[PDB]
Amino acid sequence: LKESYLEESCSTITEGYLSVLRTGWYTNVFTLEVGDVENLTCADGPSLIKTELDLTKSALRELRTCSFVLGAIACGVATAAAVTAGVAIAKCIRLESEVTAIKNCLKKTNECVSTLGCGVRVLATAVRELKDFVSKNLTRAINKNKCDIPDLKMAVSFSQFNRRFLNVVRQFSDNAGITPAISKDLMTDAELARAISNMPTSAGQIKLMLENRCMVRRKGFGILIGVYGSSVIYMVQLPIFGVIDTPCWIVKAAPSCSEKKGNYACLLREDQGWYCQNAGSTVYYPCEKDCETRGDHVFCDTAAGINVAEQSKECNINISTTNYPCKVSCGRHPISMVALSPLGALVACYKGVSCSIGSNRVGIIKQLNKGCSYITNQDADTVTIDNTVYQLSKVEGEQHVIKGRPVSSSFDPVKFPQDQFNVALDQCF
Amino acid sequence: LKESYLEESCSTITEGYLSVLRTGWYTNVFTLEVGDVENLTCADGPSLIKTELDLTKSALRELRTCSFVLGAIACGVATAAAVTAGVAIAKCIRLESEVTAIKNCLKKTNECVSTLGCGVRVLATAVRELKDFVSKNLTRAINKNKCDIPDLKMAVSFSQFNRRFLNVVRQFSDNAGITPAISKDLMTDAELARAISNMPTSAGQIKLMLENRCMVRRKGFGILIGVYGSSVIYMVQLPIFGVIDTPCWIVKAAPSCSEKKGNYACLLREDQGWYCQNAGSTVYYPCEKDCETRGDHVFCDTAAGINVAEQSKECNINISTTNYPCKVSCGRHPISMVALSPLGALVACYKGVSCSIGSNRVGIIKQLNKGCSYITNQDADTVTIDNTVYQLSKVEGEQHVIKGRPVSSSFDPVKFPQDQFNVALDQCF
Amino acid sequence: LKESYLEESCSTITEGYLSVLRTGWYTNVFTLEVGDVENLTCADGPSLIKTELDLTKSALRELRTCSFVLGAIACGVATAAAVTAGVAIAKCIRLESEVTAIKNCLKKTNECVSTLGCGVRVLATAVRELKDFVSKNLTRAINKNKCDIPDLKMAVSFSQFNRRFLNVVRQFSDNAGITPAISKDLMTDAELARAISNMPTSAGQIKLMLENRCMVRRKGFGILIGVYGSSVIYMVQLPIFGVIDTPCWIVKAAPSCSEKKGNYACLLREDQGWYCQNAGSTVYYPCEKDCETRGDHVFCDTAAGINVAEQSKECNINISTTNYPCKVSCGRHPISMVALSPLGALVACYKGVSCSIGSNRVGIIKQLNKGCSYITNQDADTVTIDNTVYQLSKVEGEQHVIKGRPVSSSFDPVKFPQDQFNVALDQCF
Amino acid sequence: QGQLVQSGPEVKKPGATVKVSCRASAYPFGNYGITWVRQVPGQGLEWVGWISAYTGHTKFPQNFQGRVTLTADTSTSTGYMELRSLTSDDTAVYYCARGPCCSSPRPYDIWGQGTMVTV
Amino acid sequence: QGQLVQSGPEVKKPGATVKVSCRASAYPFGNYGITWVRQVPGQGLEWVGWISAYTGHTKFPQNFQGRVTLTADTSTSTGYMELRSLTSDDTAVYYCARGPCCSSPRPYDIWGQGTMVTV
Amino acid sequence: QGQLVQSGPEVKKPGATVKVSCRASAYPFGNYGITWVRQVPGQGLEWVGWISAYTGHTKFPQNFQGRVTLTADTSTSTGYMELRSLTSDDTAVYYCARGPCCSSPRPYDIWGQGTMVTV
Amino acid sequence: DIQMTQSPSTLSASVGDRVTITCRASQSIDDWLAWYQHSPGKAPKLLIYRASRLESGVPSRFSGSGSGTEFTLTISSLQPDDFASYYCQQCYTYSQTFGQGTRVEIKR
Amino acid sequence: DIQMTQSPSTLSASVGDRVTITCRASQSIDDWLAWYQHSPGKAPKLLIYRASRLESGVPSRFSGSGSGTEFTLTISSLQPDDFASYYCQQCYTYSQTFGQGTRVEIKR
Amino acid sequence: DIQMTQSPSTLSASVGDRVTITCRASQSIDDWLAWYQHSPGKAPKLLIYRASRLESGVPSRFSGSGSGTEFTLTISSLQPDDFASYYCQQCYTYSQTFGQGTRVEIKR
Ligand SMILES: *[C@@H]1O[C@H](CO)[C@@H](O[C@@H]2O[C@H](CO)[C@@H](O)[C@H](O)[C@H]2NC(C)=O)[C@H](O)[C@H]1NC(C)=O
Ligand SMILES: *[C@@H]1O[C@H](CO)[C@@H](O[C@@H]2O[C@H](CO)[C@@H](O)[C@H](O)[C@H]2NC(C)=O)[C@H](O)[C@H]1NC(C)=O
Repeated sequence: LKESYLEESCSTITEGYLSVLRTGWYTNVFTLEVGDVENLTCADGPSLIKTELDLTKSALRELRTCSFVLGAIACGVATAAAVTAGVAIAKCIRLESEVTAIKNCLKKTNECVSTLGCGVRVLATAVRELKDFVSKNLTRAINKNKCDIPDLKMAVSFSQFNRRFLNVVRQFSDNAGITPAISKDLMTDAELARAISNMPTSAGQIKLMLENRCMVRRKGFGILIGVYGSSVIYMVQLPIFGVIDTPCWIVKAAPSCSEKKGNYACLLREDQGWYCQNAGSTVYYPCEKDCETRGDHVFCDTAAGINVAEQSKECNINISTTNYPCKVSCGRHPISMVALSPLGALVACYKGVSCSIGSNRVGIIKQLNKGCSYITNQDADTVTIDNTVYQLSKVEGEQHVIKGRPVSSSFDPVKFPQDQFNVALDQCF
Repeated sequence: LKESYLEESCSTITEGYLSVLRTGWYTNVFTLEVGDVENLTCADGPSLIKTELDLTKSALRELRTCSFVLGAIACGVATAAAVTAGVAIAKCIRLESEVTAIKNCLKKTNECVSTLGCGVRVLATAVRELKDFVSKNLTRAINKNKCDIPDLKMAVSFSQFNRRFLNVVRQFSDNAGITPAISKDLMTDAELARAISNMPTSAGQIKLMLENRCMVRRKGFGILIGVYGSSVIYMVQLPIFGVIDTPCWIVKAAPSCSEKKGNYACLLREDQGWYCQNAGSTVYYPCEKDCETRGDHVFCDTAAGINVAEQSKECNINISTTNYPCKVSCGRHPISMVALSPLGALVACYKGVSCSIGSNRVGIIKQLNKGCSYITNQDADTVTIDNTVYQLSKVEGEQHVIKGRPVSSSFDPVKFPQDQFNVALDQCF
Repeated sequence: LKESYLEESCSTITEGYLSVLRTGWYTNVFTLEVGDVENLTCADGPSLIKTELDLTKSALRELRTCSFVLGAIACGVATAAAVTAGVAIAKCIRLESEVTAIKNCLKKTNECVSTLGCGVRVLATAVRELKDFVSKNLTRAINKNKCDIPDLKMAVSFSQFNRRFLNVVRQFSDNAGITPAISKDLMTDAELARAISNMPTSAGQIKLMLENRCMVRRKGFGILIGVYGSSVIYMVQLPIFGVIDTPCWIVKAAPSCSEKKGNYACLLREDQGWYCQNAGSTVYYPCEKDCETRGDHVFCDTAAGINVAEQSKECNINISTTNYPCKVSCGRHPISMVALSPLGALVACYKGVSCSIGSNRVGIIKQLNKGCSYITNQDADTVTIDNTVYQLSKVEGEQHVIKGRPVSSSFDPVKFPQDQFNVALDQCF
Repeated sequence: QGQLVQSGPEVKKPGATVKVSCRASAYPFGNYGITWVRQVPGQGLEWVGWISAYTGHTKFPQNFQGRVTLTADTSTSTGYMELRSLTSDDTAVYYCARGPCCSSPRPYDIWGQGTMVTV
Repeated sequence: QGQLVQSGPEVKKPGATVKVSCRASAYPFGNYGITWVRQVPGQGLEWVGWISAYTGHTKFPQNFQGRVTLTADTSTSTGYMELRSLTSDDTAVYYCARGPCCSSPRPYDIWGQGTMVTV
Repeated sequence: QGQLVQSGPEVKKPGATVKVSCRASAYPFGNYGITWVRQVPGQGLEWVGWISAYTGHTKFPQNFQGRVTLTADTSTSTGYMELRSLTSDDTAVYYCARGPCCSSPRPYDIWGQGTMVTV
Repeated sequence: DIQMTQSPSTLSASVGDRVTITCRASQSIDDWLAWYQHSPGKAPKLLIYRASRLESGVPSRFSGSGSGTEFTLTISSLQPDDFASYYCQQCYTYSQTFGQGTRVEIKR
Repeated sequence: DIQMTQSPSTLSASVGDRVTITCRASQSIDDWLAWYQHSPGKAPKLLIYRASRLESGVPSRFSGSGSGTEFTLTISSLQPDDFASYYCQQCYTYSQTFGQGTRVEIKR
Repeated sequence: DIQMTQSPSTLSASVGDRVTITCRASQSIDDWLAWYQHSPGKAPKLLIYRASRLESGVPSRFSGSGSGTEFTLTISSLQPDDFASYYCQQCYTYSQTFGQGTRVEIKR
């Protein structure tokens, strides 16, 4: 990893991140067959089996009752698109002909591919353990509507098998039919690994995905289709990682407050976030929740990306002379803060606040001069601002300083800064 | 459903949505009577009954230890109001006199109405299954403090009945006494349907609510009152839907950019979100989480609404000539993006990006010209921007094009405002 | 509590809140020893024990597979710092030497202090119940790979002890190794109380924390270290409350609008949120989720604070004359809204809307005049805006009115044709 | 303690319609319901109907379904029972009692002095 | 109902390589897999291999591992089986059948007319 | 392996106060606690008290409650035990040992050479 | 609906005698049984609620017991004012069916 | 792999006779057994799936039963067109091992 | 507090003899028992922890067993250096009560 400190803009650029970009959705329909629980009745009063059975009928009955700022522009659009796309596909699946075809398709196997009337191919998986156990064991056990039988093993077995079903219904009921993530009850590790193996991607992408099975769950979601007879049908949208291992980098910045003629006008780059090259294009991810790190890998959702010109990288090289319009802000209000980076921290220190760096071994080592300072995780273990202590990262990597005169020194000629916000530098100039 | 594409503003208006507006809160107090578990002791070492019993005492002991950007202005205010109102009501309920009255009120029945000293009427419901079982069974079964009894059915029974209680305490403990939603353990489907049936609303509103029981849960929340003797007391705030089926519509927009002499004059309508007419007034919902769709119905919280003049609708008819201050945002920077609508998508395609539409059957059908383009879900199944593929909706409905000269073509060539924010249409021109 | 209504700026200041400030993190490593479950095999087909055992092996195998807007600048930075700091510490813990040392350290006791190679001291706690049970029971019971034994008590016991382990793995799997909160399974109430008692703080701070054991859970988080043989290792970061009971206050404001010649001179204080004095410095908390109330106590995370000069308090005393830059918004569009405060509510009622106050006992009491009005919770129980009813607080306290002139009236909307956001008063004038 | 005052005895001819009143006192009427019970001479206690003073919902037994109309005025705390298609065999004492607010059954803890209805 | 048409009988000399075709018709080829089964004269049914027409993945029994190469042309809905290192004892009828799409086994519901391969 | 060095033998008159030292070496003192155990001539081992060198918390048995004051100097890794109101019967060997850091008990794996205290 | 059968229909007793009245539910009603005292020409008076809880102002001589389907009202020492008809009522179902009543008469 | 053993290997029967064919799995395969009909010189035809579900267009005279390891194919009334070799197949493991087959011959 | 009783108090043995020492807890302490060796005029030395785990540097001739309340220290072959007093200690409760000790003396 390489972190470069930019004195010119009081910002840092960290390179070497790999890209794991979600390019599509793989629709998997699951049919959890509950069986003919409606005809089971308990006439011998309260009993252990009756308690689970009544809960089961209640759960089944209940389910019938449910069925100009880049970051501000994009935040939620990808999420809305994910749900909307799933809902669009769900409406196609809701056709009785498709449910009937899927049920027929799964009549002879536990897994089959069916082509919906809308032309989408979906992988269908059958869950039969509950239907078989009840019919081959519990149903027979309940003789002449008597449920208080002495065979406690039967009751314990029933409570064990229905655990998954009750959890699935609970999550959808509690989430009004749209869950925020794929729990183990919606898709087990075995089911997920099998589902991934059938994805239309290269062998390399599959391998990377198999190693990060847990990350796949967090970006997916489940949607309840409906209740058709004794079978509960729901759909799971799995993320398709069609682009993997592409150069990504992250830009972080802190306010470059420059005191000019009694004006601490500050310059703050708002172009912060993740940027990745893809097929020669630069994709920008402005929303916090759309990119997550796991080591050198950053998982970003392509549906959240906004294509930016390649020249946008020049803001990290010669922002003061580039013809590209870089996204920044020009406010006189001085702001002291710590911006923790992967390999260090930006420390904006100004007259009035006390700033120091320290280690567990020496305590306070030295006071920091006023202005923007970059502190490596090797020079100190912790940074202290007044009474606020910030813990430094222990990641290993290379640190470089790109010397330059701060643009903030000339960003505002003390000329009606107008506390401009989210504006181009030329406006402030 | 009717979707109208507005060439004048590169925006779409979708009409025909029905309104399900939360107008109030129905306070329901629940008394989960645990019973005199404190006097039960196990002196025969580790046993199955002891394990659940110790956990039960632990849970009870643990609970004793707990007791002018419109969207940026409004977001959370409704949520804060909901919690604050509940807390205000909770403080009234916390009086020992009210707890004593409620307990007395419920002495002779499982459900009664009590008027608090603060004058609010609250519906109280009693949960007695656990107290009965323990006293009439567990307590007795435990003979001379011996808990390792051979009657495994007793131990299994106890583990089954305490499941709800342990879940309730867990949710409040994990949520520090304020849960984000009403799980099945806080209020079962049977309890909710009964509670709804007593709500002070018209029969029509009740019917709509009974069909959407799952949506009612998602907007409510639970608050822990406290532990008074052997009974756990908590309160549940149910949403009162006093206004239903009123004309709602949603406005979506994309950056309208016109290019003259290589320069860019962009304009983006920020008046995006849900709008509903109510008693002739127009209510605007600026926050993403305050409105949720279910088919033709949009569930919005009236406490999140900001009343806007009826003239605000003119921004969808003649924004260029209307005297109404239609607030928009502008920027000499073009942003290419896809804005998915219920019946289509706005495709802003400018310089530097490749845009095409396609179907699952034909693949790429045709390239799109530069500018703002509206694509119906009938013309293509998918839209592709460079390498980014957007899945189109499969909702059925009517599409209309309202032709008009783009407002961005009516900018000022002599000088275009740069990176405008929280401004108005006139400020951009 | 003392709430002062400021007619000078249609805002309220509420004093008397106490401070519970998180100053650090206490690293707690837990070693959940699962035992040698890999060598257990069931050859007699499906059985109750096999079902839990296969689930256990599946869970263990699955775990192997996982391993200048002040508020917009700061929001999430504290959260990112907390995770990053934990990850920085986690990488240190991931060294095999530290895992070996911790395992050796815990060989002779259930709790020991170990110094990591990076020098950080961490408190390690051992969980042994599961390893004991299985080895001394399940393992033995399983004779010649036969698992369908008639001793149902064995099967029930196994299902009871593995409940915690399965929950821990489930939460990390569902959260991709980083949970948002500390459930009861990650750290029981007894374990937390013990951990808190060893924290390096004064006896007074410990006492306050012991009374609020439930609150500590919500600000902490858990991180999975990895799987080393038959022991699952994870780390929990507990919040260190090094500063307690320091004067805090909250500032709330509503749009101050003055209708001059039809034009509305609107003013909006953007300096809303929590402020606390600490060692003579003023700490500002701009993000909603960083401060939470419990009676008179407000829990704020010091890592989210931005130090502001003491003069910032002058914005609540003489904002019109003070030399301090009080950053506020100024536009032409009037926004009618209710801002609920702890001891009352600000009611901005302008032209075009009907506003009234009422009580639960008498209903509508009196109509409100146009402009910014402050309503005490004693004058009425409810406030109604058109059809929108806001429930008033029932908190007890003192109310004072500081008479003055709205800076909005000072603004001339006819001479102020500019919609501005967070532009202090310099731009407004 | 709350009290209930019923109307005086009434004698009516067969086929007429009679309206019986039930005035509640000393208790918060709007928090409960009113149940109607009659006693035919020589017969036991028979449930006539129930009305929620909070929601106004009504339920009736099969022999009184469609024949009885119940109203509850929360402003005056007075309930009225109107029995239609009177027969000679309907000559009985009709009692109003404080019933449950809601669907949960409860014992009747306040009783009216009773109204003798003669057909 | 779908149909499978196999190539005609083939006679080859020992050690040569043979390529057998299997054309699918009347069904959505891309939604299933193709399994190959052979019958040696006087012997039972023996599984030869399987190919997923959706993913292209292949699996083979130990006696055919490395010897057989399977391909599935989704554009023409035609499967081909190429058996290498033919021996005199490999003279048998080779049948192609509609196999499972994925890892879940299923019965074979469509069969080709069969191809007699003589070595 | 860590080592513990105790002070030399001390002879004191009845009723006086004695202060005993315990110097820790070769181990990270701040990560453990110090437990004090005495052996009266002809008697067994008796627990005297414990101090956490990490938190400074102390616990004492009822016969020593209020009589013993324990301090732990983390800078010099030296523990001190001060026993008040000495009696003739308190003449015994007092041993300091590396005790638990916290509330979880542990065996004592490092022992001092012992200090003979004569009253 | 649950039919409620009281037994006996009439019982003649002397002052101070121990009186026992039984009530049978056609199906289990747990403890949701109520007891009412109805003197001729007087309004009914509630005696016992939830099978065993004594009502406020009821003399302690009255006691209620039983659960499920069989319930019993016992008077420890019959007083002159206790000669009246007694009706049991199930408070388990919505219909709240009454018993046919038991008349307590003075023993000749 | 699971070995599949059919029994008997050959059965001579007359038209109208009740035919019984057994199939043994070396380990439990629940109900994942399939039955195929293979006439000489004709392609195999699927008869039964999941041990007991009759395939579309198969005459109702064919019925399948069994679970776990032992499965049985029963023909209620043998017709002239039923004289063929029959093979059972397990659909439980990936290898889908076939049985050695059972030849149904005309009884002399 | 848990009282710890050692038995026997004194044992006379010869070199090579198998020595057995018992320790009884007044209540269940699972496996939280420790054993210490205390030679006269020398500081105590830890021998066994968690009832059966041998401490580093302890000769393999020493072995510990038992669980719950009753625990036993066994020396497989007594050496001259093993003649000392032995004390058991429970590591289950905060008080860590010591046993009265067992003196191992040379058999005359
Ligand atoms: C819990 O206690 C109740 C009450 O004693 C038990 O229910 C009784 O069961 C017996 C024996 O079959 C019957 O004779 C009674 O009529 C029942 N009484 C009631 C009130 O229902 C119940 O069986 C006990 N449960 C357990 C698990 O022991
Ligand atoms: C449910 O019923 C099935 C079928 O009877 C049981 O399966 C058998 O288990 C036994 C005992 O180990 C074996 O001997 C058999 O071979 C199994 N038969 C079949 C058809 O699989 C099963 O154990 C029962 N289980 C439950 C949970 O009730």
